[PDB]
Amino acid sequence: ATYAQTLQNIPETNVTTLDNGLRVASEESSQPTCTVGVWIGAGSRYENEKNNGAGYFVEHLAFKGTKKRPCAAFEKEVESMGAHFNGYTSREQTAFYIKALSKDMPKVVELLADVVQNCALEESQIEKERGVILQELKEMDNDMTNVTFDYLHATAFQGTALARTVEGTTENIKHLTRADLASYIDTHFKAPRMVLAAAGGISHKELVDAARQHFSGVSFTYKEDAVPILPRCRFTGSEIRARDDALPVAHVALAVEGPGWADPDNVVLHVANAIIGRYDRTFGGGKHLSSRLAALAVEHKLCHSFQTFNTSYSDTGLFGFHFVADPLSIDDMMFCAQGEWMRLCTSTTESEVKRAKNHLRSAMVAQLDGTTPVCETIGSHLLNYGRRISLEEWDSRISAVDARMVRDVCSKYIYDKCPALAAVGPIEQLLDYNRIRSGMYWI
Amino acid sequence: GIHFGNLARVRHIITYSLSPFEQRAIPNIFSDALPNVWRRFSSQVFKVAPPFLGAYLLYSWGTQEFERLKRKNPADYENDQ
Repeated sequence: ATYAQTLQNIPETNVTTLDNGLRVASEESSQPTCTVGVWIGAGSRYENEKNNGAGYFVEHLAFKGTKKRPCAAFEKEVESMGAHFNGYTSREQTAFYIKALSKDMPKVVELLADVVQNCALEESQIEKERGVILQELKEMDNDMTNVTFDYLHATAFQGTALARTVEGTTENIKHLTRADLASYIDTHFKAPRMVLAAAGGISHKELVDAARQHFSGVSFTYKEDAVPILPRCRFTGSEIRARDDALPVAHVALAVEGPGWADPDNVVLHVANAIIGRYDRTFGGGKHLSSRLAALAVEHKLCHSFQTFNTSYSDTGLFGFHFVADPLSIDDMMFCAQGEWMRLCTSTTESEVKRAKNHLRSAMVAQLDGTTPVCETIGSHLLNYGRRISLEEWDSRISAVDARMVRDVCSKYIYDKCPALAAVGPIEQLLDYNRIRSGMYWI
Repeated sequence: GIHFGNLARVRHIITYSLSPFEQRAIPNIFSDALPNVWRRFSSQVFKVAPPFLGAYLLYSWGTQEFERLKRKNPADYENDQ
């Protein structure tokens, strides 16, 4: 029963829209258990300077209870049905979802609706979470990788909204008002911008009837039905070096502006990132690993790890790589890294893309390893790509990619481009933007 | 051999820079450049100029004086026959 076929067999993802704008979608499996959630098209990018951190503060309350069912009432009801509720909030995408028995499919939707709509926002709890978020910041600040990507955005998108952290400023957390969290919810958590997605043993029809029932938003004026278009974020070849010779290792991330969800090149970009891949000191492969960079990394003890990435966004994106190294091998590593990038633009081989494509498909499949991940793909696809994109399609697109294509596309986005750099730790060895800028050409 | 990496121990210093292509090679030529050229000139002219101005004079004097001593003194032949 060849791969090809198993692909065209996976049940189609159904989507139906309500009069309020809400879009309900789902992929039905025989699974006795399931996952359902609302993927809102909101994040820190929608926040401005005065409320940076709202969507995150709000994330901390969508679970402390609603108007109808207060704290214990909510938790008790949810804990007692063996369900798992949890979510997240990115720069331009927020999500809240539950993992429950396909049986409870309809009661969950009710619960979801009650959260996005009737958050209690108990002004008593607010002051508590305020101290919690402040505490999580102290912690997240010790996560070099995070510090490094935030900074990456901080300078690559300096001057724009995309250059803000999701968690927000220490001041905003200390001062946001119930009212602020209030309007945040009112302004963003809106039907035409939300997506009720589900995966598992669930009837799409049953799913949508339940949606109609509690997700009964009303829309009178045109304004309400409209989805705002965010102001464009300006990428800037720049660098931010936060140095502290006291930290054990050093983090380095370099990137170029990426196209954005909609753009087909992304496929090619992924196939490329698939060649250089990623590495880490516990990869059994060793000196024989296929990725030259990885291989080089191993042969020269160049880094405790490295990883490529193609972080997409609506209108923009970040295509780069990140590596952790010892103070004294930062240069050799950076050198080799740009080396492979230049190689991508100038000499990618068919054999490489062949391996890359296979590896990619495999990752593509792992993206749908369970109701939750599958669900996450739906919520995001609709939200980002507008519709759903089947593995059969992705797989198609991927197959079209070839060396020539990789080189052209990579040259297009990499060659002779002013990159964005972020470095943290004992970064004295790696140095000079110029020296790095010249690494952008010839290979 | 390799010096970059040993040099010194530094902590808590962030720096921000932009690609040469995002900025101007010679910017604020008036609002900033020249104003400082003047600033600098101003602050050093009273340290430099003096000794030179001085030597300058010493030149003129010594030159003129040497030359003066060339000319003849009429009083040397006013008794002559």
